[PDB]
Amino acid sequence: RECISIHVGQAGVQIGNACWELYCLEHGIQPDGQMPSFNTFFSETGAGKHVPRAVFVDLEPTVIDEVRTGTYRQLFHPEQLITGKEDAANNYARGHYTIGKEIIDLVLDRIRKLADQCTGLQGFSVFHSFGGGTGSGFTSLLMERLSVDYGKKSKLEFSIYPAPQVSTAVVEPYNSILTTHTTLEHSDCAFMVDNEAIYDICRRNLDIERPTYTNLNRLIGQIVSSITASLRFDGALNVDLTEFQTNLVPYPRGHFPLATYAPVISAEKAYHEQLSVAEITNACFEPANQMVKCDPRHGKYMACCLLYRGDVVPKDVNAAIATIKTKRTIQFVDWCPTGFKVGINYEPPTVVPGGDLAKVQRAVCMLSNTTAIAEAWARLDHKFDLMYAKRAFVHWYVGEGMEEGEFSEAREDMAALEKDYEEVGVDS
Amino acid sequence: RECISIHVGQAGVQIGNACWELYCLEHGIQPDGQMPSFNTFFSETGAGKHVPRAVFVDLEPTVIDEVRTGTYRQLFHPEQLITGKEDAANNYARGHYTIGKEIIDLVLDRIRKLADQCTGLQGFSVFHSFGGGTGSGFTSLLMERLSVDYGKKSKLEFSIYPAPQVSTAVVEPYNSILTTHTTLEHSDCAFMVDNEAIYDICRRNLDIERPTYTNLNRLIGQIVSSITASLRFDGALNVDLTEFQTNLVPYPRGHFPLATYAPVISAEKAYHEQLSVAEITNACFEPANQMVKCDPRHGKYMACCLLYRGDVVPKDVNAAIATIKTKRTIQFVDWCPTGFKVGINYEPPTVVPGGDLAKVQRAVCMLSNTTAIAEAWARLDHKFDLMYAKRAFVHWYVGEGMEEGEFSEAREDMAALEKDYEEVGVDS
Amino acid sequence: REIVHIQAGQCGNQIGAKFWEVISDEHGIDPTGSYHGDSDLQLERINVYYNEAAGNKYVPRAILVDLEPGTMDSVRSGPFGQIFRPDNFVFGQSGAGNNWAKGHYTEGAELVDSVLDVVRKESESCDCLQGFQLTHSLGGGTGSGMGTLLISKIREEYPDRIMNTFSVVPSPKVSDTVVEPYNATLSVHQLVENTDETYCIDNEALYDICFRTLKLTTPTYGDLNHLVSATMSGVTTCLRFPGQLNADLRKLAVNMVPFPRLHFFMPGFAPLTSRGSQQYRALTVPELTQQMFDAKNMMAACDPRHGRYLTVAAVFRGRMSMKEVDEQMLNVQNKNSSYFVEWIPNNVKTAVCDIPPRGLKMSATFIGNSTAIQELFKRISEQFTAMFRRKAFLHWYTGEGMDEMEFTEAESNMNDLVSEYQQYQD
Amino acid sequence: REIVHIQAGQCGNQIGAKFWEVISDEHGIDPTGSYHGDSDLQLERINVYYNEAAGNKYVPRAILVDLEPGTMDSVRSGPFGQIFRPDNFVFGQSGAGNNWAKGHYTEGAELVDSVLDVVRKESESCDCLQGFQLTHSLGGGTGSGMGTLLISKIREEYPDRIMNTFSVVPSPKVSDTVVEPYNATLSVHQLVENTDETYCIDNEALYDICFRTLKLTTPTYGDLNHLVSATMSGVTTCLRFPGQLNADLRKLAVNMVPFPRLHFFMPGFAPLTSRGSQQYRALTVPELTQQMFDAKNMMAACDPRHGRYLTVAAVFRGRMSMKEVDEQMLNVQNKNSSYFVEWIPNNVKTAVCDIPPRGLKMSATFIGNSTAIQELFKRISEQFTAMFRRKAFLHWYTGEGMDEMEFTEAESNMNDLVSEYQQYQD
Ligand SMILES: *OP(=O)(O)OP(=O)(O)OP(=O)(O)OC[C@H]1O[C@@H](n2cnc3c(=O)[nH]c(N)nc32)[C@H](O)[C@@H]1O
Ligand SMILES: *OP(=O)(O)OP(=O)(O)OP(=O)(O)OC[C@H]1O[C@@H](n2cnc3c(=O)[nH]c(N)nc32)[C@H](O)[C@@H]1O
Ligand SMILES: Nc1nc2c(ncn2[C@@H]2O[C@H](COP(=O)(O)OP(=O)(O)O)[C@@H](O)[C@H]2O)c(=O)[nH]1
Ligand SMILES: Nc1nc2c(ncn2[C@@H]2O[C@H](COP(=O)(O)OP(=O)(O)O)[C@@H](O)[C@H]2O)c(=O)[nH]1
Ligand SMILES: [Mg+2]
Ligand SMILES: [Mg+2]
Repeated sequence: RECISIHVGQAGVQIGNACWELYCLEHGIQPDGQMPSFNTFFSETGAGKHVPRAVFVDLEPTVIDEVRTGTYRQLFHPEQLITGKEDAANNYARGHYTIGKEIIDLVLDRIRKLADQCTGLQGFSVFHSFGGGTGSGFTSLLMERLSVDYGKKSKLEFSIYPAPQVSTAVVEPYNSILTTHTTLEHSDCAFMVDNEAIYDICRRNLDIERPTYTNLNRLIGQIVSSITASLRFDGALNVDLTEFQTNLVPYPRGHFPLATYAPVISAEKAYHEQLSVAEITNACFEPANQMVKCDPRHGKYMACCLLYRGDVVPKDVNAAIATIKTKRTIQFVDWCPTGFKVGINYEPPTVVPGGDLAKVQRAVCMLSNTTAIAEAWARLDHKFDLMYAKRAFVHWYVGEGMEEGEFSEAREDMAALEKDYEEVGVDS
Repeated sequence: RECISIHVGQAGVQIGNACWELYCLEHGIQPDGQMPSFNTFFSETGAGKHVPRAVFVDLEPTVIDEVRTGTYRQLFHPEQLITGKEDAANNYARGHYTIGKEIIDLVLDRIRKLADQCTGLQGFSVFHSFGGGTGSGFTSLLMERLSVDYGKKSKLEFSIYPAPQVSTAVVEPYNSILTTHTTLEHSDCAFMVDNEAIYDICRRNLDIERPTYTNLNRLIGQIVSSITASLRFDGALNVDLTEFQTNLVPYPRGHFPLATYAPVISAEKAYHEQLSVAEITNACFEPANQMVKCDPRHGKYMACCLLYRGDVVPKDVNAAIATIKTKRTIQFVDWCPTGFKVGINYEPPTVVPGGDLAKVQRAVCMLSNTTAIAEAWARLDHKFDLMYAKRAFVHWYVGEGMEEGEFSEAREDMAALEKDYEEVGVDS
Repeated sequence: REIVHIQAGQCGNQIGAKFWEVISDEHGIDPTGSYHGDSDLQLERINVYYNEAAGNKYVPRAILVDLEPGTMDSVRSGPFGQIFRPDNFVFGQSGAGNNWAKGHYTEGAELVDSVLDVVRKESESCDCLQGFQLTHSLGGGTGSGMGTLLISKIREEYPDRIMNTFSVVPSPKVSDTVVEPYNATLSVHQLVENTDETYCIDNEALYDICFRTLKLTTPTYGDLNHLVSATMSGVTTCLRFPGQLNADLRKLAVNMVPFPRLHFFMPGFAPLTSRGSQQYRALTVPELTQQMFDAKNMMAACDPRHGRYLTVAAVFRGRMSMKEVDEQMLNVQNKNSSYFVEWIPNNVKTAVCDIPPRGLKMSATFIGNSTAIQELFKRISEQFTAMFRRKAFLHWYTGEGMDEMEFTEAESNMNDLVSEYQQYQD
Repeated sequence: REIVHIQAGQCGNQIGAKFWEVISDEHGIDPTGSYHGDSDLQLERINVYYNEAAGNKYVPRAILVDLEPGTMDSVRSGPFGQIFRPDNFVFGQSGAGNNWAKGHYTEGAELVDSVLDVVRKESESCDCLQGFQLTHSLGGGTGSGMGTLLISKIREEYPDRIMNTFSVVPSPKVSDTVVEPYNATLSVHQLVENTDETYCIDNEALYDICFRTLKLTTPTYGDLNHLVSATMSGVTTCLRFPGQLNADLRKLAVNMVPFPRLHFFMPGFAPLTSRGSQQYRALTVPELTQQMFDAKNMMAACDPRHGRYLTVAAVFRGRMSMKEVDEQMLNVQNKNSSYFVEWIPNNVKTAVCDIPPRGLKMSATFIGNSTAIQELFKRISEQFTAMFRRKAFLHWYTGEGMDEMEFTEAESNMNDLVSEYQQYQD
């Protein structure tokens, strides 16, 4: 019943920092590993120290060093903290090939070591970003190997969705297009969120006009914990990760369920207001709490999964579902009946001490696969096209051995993906 | 039930220093010999002082003087400390013949004296190095006599395997080739380790980038103690040295089992990690803990012996064996069924105060005879060949009475040995 | 992971004098060589620029090169000239005289062998080089002349390392050497294809900034080279220190170069205003972005809104939100969409470091690659042609063996860069 | 176990003056003769070079030989000239005048009998000799001339002892005697086959090192002979003191000689740099190996990368890891594989001593046998031929009876060593 977390790149690792901090908060784990009390994620020592079963990869020493100098440096095993010396430079060509390919063997052997520590490997999940060099480059490299060795294990990916308006990486389209090509075909499911959309959540629901990544990742951590800690904890409907895959992936392509999370409420907003299960789920179908800037009303739904924490009575859930099925404007694709996975954990929602979110007594996470995602690809299509037509920055990949045909090909694979969304949109 | 240790050369003696230090650590033996408490190795005096039954030979006063001025100078009997005045000069021609042959008679008589002190001589073992003058020269000289007098006693040799990359002795190939010729035919079993491989162990498992020989020999001492102290101590399966020979040597040639040792773990690496018997043995079949730079996956196994310390339950061992037999990629030679010797001592593993290795509760030593050893010989073949073709340094042997034909012959004997490995590799 | 820096020419030597000063400031390293700081980070990544010599002495990984001992001596005479080891002072005797031919082609060429030997010694001293950086003037004899020669050999030895250089570009108004455009032309001919990237610094623009926004009436070159070092140090510290974004120089190079030949940069810097107004300034991300975008805060005498922007890098130092940075960069892209090139979606890229420059809460470095750069090339090329026809001072150059057809090709190559900027200006 | 040293010629006598000084430094022995040290090791192996005379007086086991009392007197007049007993001063009266014929063939020959008698007296005083060492110049009259004669007789008496010598090899630029190549040629003719090994010291190279890396502007021969003694003392102390590796001189000789006739060595030494940089140096094994490999740190005016390396010995003093040493030597072998000879696998051998030289943490001695050595022989042989044809100063030599056919054979023999280096250069 075990799983492995993999943190690649800054985004992967810094999100991971929040994630493991939250898992410590879930059980009262001390920075040194001492836990007085979740062995699905952790491995126990004779001292009662538990080791989070995870791998941290950075090709630049700095971020891992940040871990190594922080409080959780005692928690993590030195072998889990893997670092190279040089970067990918925002570039798949080095991340996947030239540079990252050198260290990956080590990385894999640490993974395999942990796989041998697992007794019942259920699977794993990889945290990264769609635009970066290691964030997406190296990441797909890893999938190429992991899908061989662990072909039957859960291969869930979580990635930051490139913001349409702000991006620090000029060749991000190129990176992301190459990842599509290689991840679609290897991964089982990839989830993503938009930091821009999140900012809007922070300013509207948390009332914060100063979000940093350390805020943004707390919110992400919430979502992740709902599906990682609480799915291993007790509930009414205990849903596994393999079950998630078995209940969220409808086609052999990928699919890309997007996150939505409600409650996201400031402490003051929690006052004077009573949420019910149904009210929280109402919020879950509002564009306003959509974690990716993509309009839910534009597309049609294919999948939807609702996962519940704390004070949730199935009775209320059932009523809530009835209304979301019938009251809303949620259009859905023919193919699908509304079999929405309901996970119901008794495990209460948790809050980070010193965080922004209010203590809540119940909480709902929503995953959804909508046809509007093709518009996200359309965004990438043109951004890629523009660059590629001019061949701007192309020498930074070509010099590492990339082929122009390959890039065209990858775009075409994306186009095919868009076409399949088109297909799904056609009802039948 | 007694045995004799023989330390020839610096390597032999300095390793011995660690070995006898460890035996003192095993029982609380004071530098003066006072032991408050293993008489298989030691001889008792009326003062309760025990004398380690061993002979120290150095043809240069210095190293023995190092012993004579250290703390263990009180432990060793002055007659055990034998020294000449001049060296072999890295050269078999002087070590075996011209110089060492003069003192050997004394040496033998001290050995014989100890043999007369033994009541039930089980056998003995010789510590040396394959490249040096006394380390290999004198050593084989000794075997020539010991195999006559003690023909039925255990003749186990332990030698440092010449590092393929670093060697301080330009005629080491020549020395080692001559030893092959003379040791193969006289000895029963020779074990060896590679200091380069060990460095990799120190830097990866102990996390030490500054190993000296005084570190390196502690690790060797660990391995040796597992087979020397703990085989005389109590266990479930008490395995003797003669039993070792009877369970490790398959052919009348020699054979050369290589050492592997797991656990080799730094204190911090021990934290947060729980080893089981099975996990330790998993480590034992990893190339990464192989004490000789030779790839275990290259060759095929012929013999394998696993010796256990501390908290080992046969129950777990059995399960571990099942998985190493079936899970691993360990190819093995037809001839052999998998009868791997399991020695199981209750005697716990011991750690040197101020050492690098973590306190462990259980430990496993592995001996193995793999066909990949022929590649080690191939290394020597070419190194020898190059020198010999040019006849570089040849005058340093010829002037002592060596014959060129002899050198050719010795190479040919090595070639024959390689051919026999070839033979074994052919399955039948 | 490490960088080697080589300074050359009187300009380069004096710029480096400020550069290294700043780097040691960043890490708390005393003018005499030892470390007396006070932050973990200060020593933690020191390796990129310093070798720790026995005694807790730090040796700047750089070579000081000239052909006149006196300049070298003046450098050595100040604080931080003592931190450099004698072995890093490589110099000859008798100038160059601001003559490319002497520097590159003939006499200075002779010295380069000894320089390179020391370079090799340092390349071995490093664990793993990230790259090399050189500081020099484009119109100078040793700055460009000898410096270029060195670059061609270093690149040859290390194709896989970053080769960049910062160079003083002849300002429209103050040329010193009559053939300064000639030397510059020749350096383009050699440098552009023998470098990964080059930065364009105009002293005239710098003098305008120092009075325009900084309102100063006494600067010297040391004050202006301070500003230069602010941009240079800005770039490498992030690479050195913990941040949020992507802090690798090579990755910067990858994101800023869309085409093998067009790698010229316009540095700019924020915040950068007089003390009076500091009581009336607010420190926000939009504040920095306002200063970064504004052409007057560029250190290059160009005008980015005249040309088109190919690539923009925004490097931030200090604690900022990701959101705010993302949004303001987007806004910039949006509002100045008329200057950006349509082929590159989201042409503004960012990098974020969490360590502020000593004394400031926040700061930002602007790096741009516009088409506007071509205007500098055009000015030089034109001036060159006139001189070319007359052979002004070319007897000095041809006297040292420089052939006019080589110069002819150099002229073409300048024109080629302009045409390629036009090819992507659209 | 013991060694006898004989010094001859003005050179040899002045070198030995520094050598013995150092040895006594190593053991804490006062200039007047008594032991005032402070380490157990200091007395423990003192036997190799000293006889303890009654009163706790130590007598250096060496003979000082010359044909002019005044040089001997000047040696005697300084500290450590008092430690030598009068019986170790063997000298005549009237020079040699830098004439081989006088030294070897005629007049100096007369003195040798008295020298040898004292040698015999000392050989009896030893328990067991390891060998003998002689210090001299190759182009000098007593240095080489008389010295060679002595060597041939000592070897005769003790075939089983190590016979080596260190000698000053005529530098390309500074010859003193017009027939210095003649004397050298004759010494090759005699020495090479009457010695186990000889070391090649070039004063010119030494003067370059002292200014090149040590940055010194005042050395004298005493300062350069200090460097010489550093290498000599480096070799024998290990043999004397506890170490890790294999510390026997004969074994060194065995590992360094692949062929009966090619036993010429290029000494080098590390660390060896000026104090300024000492604040910027790091002390690691690779650091020493960098200094050891570098040809500029060789004391012989040769270039090992021009020739091929037959054998290399790396001797280390002080605490070092075995791993590090092994790895760095391997790396050297790997990276400089183009210079090593393919016939000898793993041609770089090591020796390790745990005692550092007084005042240093670590040190290393480089001993090499390359083919590059032949270049020195070639220079001499050529110069010789010219002189040979003219008989320059040969009336002095033929006047003392030296025959030209003997010289002819000497010339051949020089050429033979070169051809044999070519035979193994491949
Ligand atoms: O450095 P390299 O390019 O080799 O690998 P990365 O770590 O992938 O590059 P980087 O440039 O940092 O990727 C940046 C992208 O990811 C977003 N991002 C960075 N750090 C983040 C964080 O802590 N939390 C979130 N939610 N997103 C983070 C950037 O916005 C950018 O798109
Ligand atoms: O001195 P002589 O050549 O006559 O005899 P030796 O003592 O065999 O010679 P030596 O040159 O010291 O042999 C060196 C070889 O053995 C390795 N070695 C030396 N000391 C060692 C030690 O304490 N521990 C180990 N593990 N290995 C040691 C050297 O690496 C070399 O190969
Ligand atoms: N910013 C700046 N420019 C300088 C400095 N010194 C000389 N320059 C510029 O460099 C050009 C002259 O070249 P110079 O450096 O004398 O050449 P060199 O010394 O012969 O290599 C002129 O355009 C100057 O404005 C300086 O310290 N700072
Ligand atoms: N290193 C060194 N060389 C010396 C010394 N004295 C003379 N020489 C060299 O020896 C050669 C001259 O021979 P010399 O010693 O005078 O001969 P001799 O005295 O007649 O035996 C010249 O090449 C000198 O450079 C010295 O003290 N040190
Ligand atoms: Mg990164
Ligand atoms: Mg020895």
